[PDB]
Amino acid sequence: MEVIELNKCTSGQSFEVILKPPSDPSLEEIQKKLEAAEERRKYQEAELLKHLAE
Amino acid sequence: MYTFVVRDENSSVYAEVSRLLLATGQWKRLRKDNPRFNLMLGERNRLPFGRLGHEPGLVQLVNYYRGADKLCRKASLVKLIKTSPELSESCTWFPESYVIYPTDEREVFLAAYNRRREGREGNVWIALISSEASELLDFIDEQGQVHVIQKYLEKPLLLEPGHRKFDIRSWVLVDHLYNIYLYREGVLRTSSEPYNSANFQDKTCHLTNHCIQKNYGRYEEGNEMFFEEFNQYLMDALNTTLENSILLQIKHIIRSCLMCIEPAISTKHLHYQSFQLFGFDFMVDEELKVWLIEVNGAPACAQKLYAELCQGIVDVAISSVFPLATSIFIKLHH
Amino acid sequence: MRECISIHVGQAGVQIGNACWELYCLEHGIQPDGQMPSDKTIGGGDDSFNTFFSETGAGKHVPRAVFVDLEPTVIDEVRTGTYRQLFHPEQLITGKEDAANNYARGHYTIGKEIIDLVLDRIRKLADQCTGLQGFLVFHSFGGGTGSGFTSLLMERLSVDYGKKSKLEFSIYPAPQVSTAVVEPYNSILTTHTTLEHSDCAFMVDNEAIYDICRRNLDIERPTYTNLNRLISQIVSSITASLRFDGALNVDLTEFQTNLVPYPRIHFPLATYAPVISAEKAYHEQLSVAEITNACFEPANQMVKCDPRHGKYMACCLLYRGDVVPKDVNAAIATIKTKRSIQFVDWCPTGFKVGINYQPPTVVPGGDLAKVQRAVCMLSNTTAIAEAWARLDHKFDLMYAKRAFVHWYVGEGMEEGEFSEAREDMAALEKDYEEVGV
Amino acid sequence: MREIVHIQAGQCGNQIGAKFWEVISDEHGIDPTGSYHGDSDLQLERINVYYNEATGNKYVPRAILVDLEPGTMDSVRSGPFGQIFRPDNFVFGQSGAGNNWAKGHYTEGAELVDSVLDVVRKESESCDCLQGFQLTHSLGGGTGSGMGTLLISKIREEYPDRIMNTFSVMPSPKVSDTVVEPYNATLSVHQLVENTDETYCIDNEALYDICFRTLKLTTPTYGDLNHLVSATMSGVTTCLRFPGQLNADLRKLAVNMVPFPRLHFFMPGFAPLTSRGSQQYRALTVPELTQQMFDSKNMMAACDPRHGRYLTVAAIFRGRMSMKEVDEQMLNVQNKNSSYFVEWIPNNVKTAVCDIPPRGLKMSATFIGNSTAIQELFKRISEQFTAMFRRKAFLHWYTGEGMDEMEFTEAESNMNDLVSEYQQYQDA
Ligand SMILES: Nc1nc2c(ncn2[C@@H]2O[C@H](COP(=O)(O)OP(=O)(O)OP(=O)(O)O)[C@@H](O)[C@H]2O)c(=O)[nH]1
Ligand SMILES: COc1cc2c(c(OC)c1OC)-c1ccc(OC)c(=O)cc1[C@@H](NC(C)=O)CC2
Ligand SMILES: Nc1nc2c(ncn2[C@@H]2O[C@H](COP(=O)(O)OP(=O)(O)O)[C@@H](O)[C@H]2O)c(=O)[nH]1
Ligand SMILES: [Ca+2]
Ligand SMILES: [Mg+2]
Ligand SMILES: [Mg+2]
Repeated sequence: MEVIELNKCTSGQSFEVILKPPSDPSLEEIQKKLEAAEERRKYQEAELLKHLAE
Repeated sequence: MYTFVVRDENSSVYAEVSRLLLATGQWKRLRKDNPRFNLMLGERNRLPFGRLGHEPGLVQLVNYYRGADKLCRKASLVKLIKTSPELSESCTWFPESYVIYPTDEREVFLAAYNRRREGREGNVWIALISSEASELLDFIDEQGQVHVIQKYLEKPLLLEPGHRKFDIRSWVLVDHLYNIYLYREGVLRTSSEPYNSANFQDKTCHLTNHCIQKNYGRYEEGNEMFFEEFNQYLMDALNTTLENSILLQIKHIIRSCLMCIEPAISTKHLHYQSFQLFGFDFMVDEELKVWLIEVNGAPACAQKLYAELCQGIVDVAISSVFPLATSIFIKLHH
Repeated sequence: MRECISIHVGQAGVQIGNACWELYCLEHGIQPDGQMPSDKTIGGGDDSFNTFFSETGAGKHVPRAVFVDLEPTVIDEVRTGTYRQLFHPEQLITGKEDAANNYARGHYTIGKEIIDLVLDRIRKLADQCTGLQGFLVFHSFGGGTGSGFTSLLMERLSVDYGKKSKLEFSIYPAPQVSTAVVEPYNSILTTHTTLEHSDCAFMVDNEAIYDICRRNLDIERPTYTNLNRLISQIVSSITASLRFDGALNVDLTEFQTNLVPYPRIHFPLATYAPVISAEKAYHEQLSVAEITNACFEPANQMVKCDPRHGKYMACCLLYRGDVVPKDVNAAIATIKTKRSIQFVDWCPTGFKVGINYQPPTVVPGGDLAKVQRAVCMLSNTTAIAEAWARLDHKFDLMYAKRAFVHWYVGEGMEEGEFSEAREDMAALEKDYEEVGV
Repeated sequence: MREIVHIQAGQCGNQIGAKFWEVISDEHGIDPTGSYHGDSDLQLERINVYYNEATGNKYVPRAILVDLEPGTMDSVRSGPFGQIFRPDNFVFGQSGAGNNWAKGHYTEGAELVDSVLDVVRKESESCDCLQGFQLTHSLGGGTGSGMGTLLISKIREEYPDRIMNTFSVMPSPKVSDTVVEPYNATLSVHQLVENTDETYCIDNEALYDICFRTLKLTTPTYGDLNHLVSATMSGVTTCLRFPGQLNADLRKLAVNMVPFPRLHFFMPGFAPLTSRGSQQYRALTVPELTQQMFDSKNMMAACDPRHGRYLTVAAIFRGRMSMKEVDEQMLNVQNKNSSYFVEWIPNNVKTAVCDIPPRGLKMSATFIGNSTAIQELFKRISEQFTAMFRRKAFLHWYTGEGMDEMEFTEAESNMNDLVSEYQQYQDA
């Protein structure tokens, strides 16, 4: 019902209509998690090349 | 070939519906968790409405209206009738009712009870049935779960020979297009032991539930009076038909209840579609006035009428959406 | 005047970026070569459009935009396309091989090798900013780059640009519009890692956009060109307040204020009307009452769900065209009576309205017709959790048998991260549950 | 990722391999000399994938031709498209493998394997970004079976992060060279289980039956059987060779088709099925294409897909047709037969349309199925193996090249493990 906060200009206008009232990881931690994933990829490739050496 | 799923095994009505669907040869059943269905015969608790209508190249339909629990819970029905202007506090076909929480409208309940206490008129209320306000309130808190206190109908209609009590069950099908279909056949779930105006402690004559009764089966088989006999009784005893005296009010209440919740539950423009069968429960007093007791989301049919209703469900709710290779319902126009 | 940097990650992000920046140029009068004859201050200025465009001494208006893909194909079409002179080469970053629909490959393997280069080229755009407010991130939930690399970027932007706001435009996966089987995995994984790092996120279900294209434009099999030009129109509505003179949503912090009370629940539903076919000769032009009413139809929503079964936390109506406040309020009053709009008890029942007199600009030869008035509604409804539930169910189905998991594990990611991500989603669905009933 | 390096090992490998290059050279508008003479620009937009741009702007297939016998490779060189292959890429020994896996993998093959890998390395260095490798070979002989699986192993060592893709012809008594084919197959399957990402199981039994029952040819040759293979090979690689909606490579195909690393053996299919020269004139409707490609009479592996369940499906429709009708038909087969597709992988059937049709057909469909029914193929080979092995029959051919009985038992074991692993997913 109530039309508050009305602001006008050439481009357009804006307003608010109330109808009823109411009742982080670090840089060090990112480098750590990514490199732990590189180690698991390294280990799995090392296990593969060991198996292929067998 | 259309495909369906069954997710309510305990549903006696829809077990017969699936049985009839398979028998045509144009419907195949899939496993509970197969998402590639045309029809869902869903579960009572926590139905996954959010998963419907998202499977490409399939028209999807379910046997439940999402939101229709607002009509089918005792607490919800009172809240809906009191707030919705279509019904209004002044509703005349619904008994005076109040919502009480155990540890809310407790002050509103006792304000009306005092007017009844000062005037000294009929002051009996149902929740166990008692005449004392403070004796019932102590028993609600004793239970645990939230229940409703309602004005008890102290002047019911008598059935002769017997001086008995009864409630009327009517089966209502709302289709995918929001057509309201009342099944022409209803049932009178009767009391066998005569009504006692003084002793409220006895519950077998006051409560007309099919479980409590099972003098069971004295006057008619399984405490069930069908529409032809009850019409015949009203003609002989009270000089009136069931159509005029009772059924017009029944047709009014069903229509008024479902028109109220149409904008909230309707699946007219949705990605999925819904139909639902309802059980409306009515009480007729001595002046032939009809009162709404409860609405049933998952209703059970009577033994004589299973075959006809379930076939009718397939006709206007299922085959209307999924066609194959006299009408038993009265349409309530709006 | 505060500046906004747009980041486009993966195929979906880049291709939507093309569509938006095309539309932005047509709206601001900017040509394909970057010249803007209406701009009088040559070589600089602190106008409203300078939030999205920087200026050179030559008179060229250049998007504050960085395009990143792990594979060259799609950005190569930007490099050689009709807007080749608009962006300078340093803004268009490509790798050699893509993330193969694998979150873990995009996040951990190829991600690590390109993260520093991207942030360096981002830093080059931030250096030209007199006062940076933050970032708009365009990506898909489905793609390996779009899910994997994006979540890593969002993590790093929280470190390097700690104060700044971040907004998402995310593409939700749909089987109807060329998806892969593993996209439910990629979605859950990226949402979890990004949840902390995004202030406001606008989900766009590919299913919803596909059907709007079918129903309203009469296009039988919609191409990406069709879908993106539609998506861009919606995106343009959302960002219009940052590019034009106004008092509503003037900066990125105001998007949180007006739409996001609960920080985790930061997924507003976008609803848009009217979508009208260009191939429709004779069209009955729709009124303010009719287009505001279309905001509460599920057939017009960017995500197919039912707002009637749920609660509102916020609501914004953004009008473009011939609209006056009187007609808005009159429409709201009628809609309030006939429809189920339920707000949460701890929030005011209300609408923040923004009107821009300039009607929506249509792409010449596009599928959308010119309209006299159009609206975009941004509503934070608990109903959008339906899309989480659908996706979580698909995740649960595959993960029960550990299907495809080995592809993720084979890129250095732990099996534990799957269930860790899924638990967060079970937390998220519950947050919506407590607020919603 | 764009460039694929092709290898063809042995008699079968080179024969189906030569036919593949013949078929796809036609599709890209390349003559036997290597010069482009086509009309559409789309024929050249993704020609990088299989061809190296040569001097004078001529195109040379990225193919390496391998055999322990000069015979079959001499036929290729003096064949219809023989002049197109880089002469340095012809790598041959002299003694042959005598239908012996052990000769291919351990003795004769070991001598020649390094010579091959030098050419593989030289083609790899020319690659802008190497996508992966494809091998055409049989599993029943010696060279393709023994040396092929040796080559795969050695390539996996040098290029451990690259896709290995194989077209592997399965042996059958219906089309048989020697009694030792089940021995050679069982030894090779062990290797393919561990060292390939995608294997297209081309069963000779199935190819015979298609020629006999469907194509109505009374006595089919190897030429008849290979026509079906080259058509299927062209079909499966359509999205790699031609521009479309699909921005996809071999790795993406491996990710989505293989839910579990060992179960990567696919049932290929084709519609419509046709014989050489004489082909049907009546146009196939989209409903007929879909109905045929899913039918077991069109499958290149002799398995009944009704005995198992589909883990993942991929389909490539070729030609100018209604993509809406394609979608409607594809979803019709799924929604009618949903008891044969796994419920635990959502949306596991994927379709791609390419506008360019193959030579002699207005529209065609190619099928790739990761079905649990493929166990029946391995069970067949396993039964034939045990029939001879329980009596240690014909084993002296292998023990004479230094092989032990242990290796046979281990190979039989890994195959019975594979079969029971397929059985694991057919019920719950
Ligand atoms: N709306 C829209 N969706 C797209 C577009 N391109 C791709 N998608 C969707 O995004 C998902 C796949 O993500 P892509 O962006 O293609 O993949 P990517 O981010 O490049 O990652 P990789 O290719 O795996 O390295 C699918 O669900 C597609 O439906 C587009 O232009 N518009
Ligand atoms: C380059 O060749 C192909 C590569 C791929 C796919 C495919 O089947 C149409 C191919 O043709 C054989 C494809 C594969 C199967 C999948 O379904 C399980 C999937 O999710 C996903 C797809 C592809 N993606 C789409 C949207 O189709 C990605 C990988
Ligand atoms: N489909 C097909 N199968 C073949 C062809 N040539 C040989 N085979 C099969 O391959 C097996 C013999 O292997 P072969 O390739 O001759 O041995 P290699 O020369 O040592 O590799 C037998 O099962 C044959 O049926 C062919 O041209 N087409
Ligand atoms: Ca300026
Ligand atoms: Mg990509
Ligand atoms: Mg031979």
